[PDB]
Amino acid sequence: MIQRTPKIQVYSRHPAENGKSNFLNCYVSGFHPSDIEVDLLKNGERIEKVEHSDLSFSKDWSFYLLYYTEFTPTEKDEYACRVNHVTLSQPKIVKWDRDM
Amino acid sequence: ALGIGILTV
Amino acid sequence: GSHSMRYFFTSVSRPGRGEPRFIAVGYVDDTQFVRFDSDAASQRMEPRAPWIEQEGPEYWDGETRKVKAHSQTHRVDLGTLRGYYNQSEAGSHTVQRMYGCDVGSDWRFLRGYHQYAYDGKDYIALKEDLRSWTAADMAAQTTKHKWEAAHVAEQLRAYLEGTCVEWLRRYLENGKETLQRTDAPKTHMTHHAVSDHEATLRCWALSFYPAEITLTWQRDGEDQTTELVETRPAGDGTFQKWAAVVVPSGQEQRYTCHVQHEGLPKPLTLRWE
Repeated sequence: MIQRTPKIQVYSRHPAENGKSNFLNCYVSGFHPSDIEVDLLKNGERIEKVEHSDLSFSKDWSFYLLYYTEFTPTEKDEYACRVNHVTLSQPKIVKWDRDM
Repeated sequence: ALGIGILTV
Repeated sequence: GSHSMRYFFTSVSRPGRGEPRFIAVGYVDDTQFVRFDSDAASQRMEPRAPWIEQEGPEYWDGETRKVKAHSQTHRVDLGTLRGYYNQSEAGSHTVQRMYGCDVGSDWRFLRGYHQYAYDGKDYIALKEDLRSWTAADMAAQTTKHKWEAAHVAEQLRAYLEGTCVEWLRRYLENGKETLQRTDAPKTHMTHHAVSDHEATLRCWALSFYPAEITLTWQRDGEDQTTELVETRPAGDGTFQKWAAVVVPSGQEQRYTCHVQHEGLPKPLTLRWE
């Protein structure tokens, strides 16, 4: 039985510009088994209108999924991705770092 | 298009 | 350049929760074109790319029939594998299958593959010659003997070397406008001071297709080691990736980022300036 902890990346589809519609992505990859919980958060609260790709996997059989939601970034709005998997003692919350 | 002849293990 | 068609199948047993989950997705290079989800409403193979929607009802009915056949075979596999390994019914297990074909720049057969995994590990697979199998362990040997005696590889090879390549050519044609495109990466660099004596340079590549790309850092014209993130999907059919390097404050000039991508006539070289 193989268990792989998920790698998590939180980013926007296009360079972020306050006031402009964009897409917030949470790409979860390299995990196994396939059961995983992924939620995008807006100021600590779950976003409902979130879509996700169809489950697929890489050469090493590890799984990957893209969760995304349309959004308009602002200066005060904090976004993050909450991920829970059997490999995590507690849910992992990754903040969206606009900079970088 | 998908293949055929995929048998059970 | 080269192209490929690949189908990925995932089957997950759900102890005490009925029927196992079954997900199948088809790809042409890095572009998904169809999907089947046991938990979706249609219970049919569905399009996930514009150029595939032009296929007629005969196509969709045929793919739906075949994907359901795959689902059924996998449903049985889960029970059989649990037995081979004498595992309890209490745990969920995973079956994964991947198969497809690669073609060269001349759209002619280059390679074929059909691999199968149990619980995230190789179980059995066709060798590159598509004539024999490589079983990972003792339990998989049983499957290998059954498939050799039933001449499974022969029918699979016929598909992987012909039919698979034919459909691939067809798709590349019908989806020429998207599949036969190349979006050069849009690049730039960012600089962030870690400490008062250290700084991290990040090299960005955005909006590129296909996903294949190489980002390498160099200090004084020589490869050097550097953080590298996995190439990630933008969500619009393009990908992104970055590579960072921690440099001594005041030595940025020494470092150069090099980008390689089939969309770049010649490799790019970036520097913090």
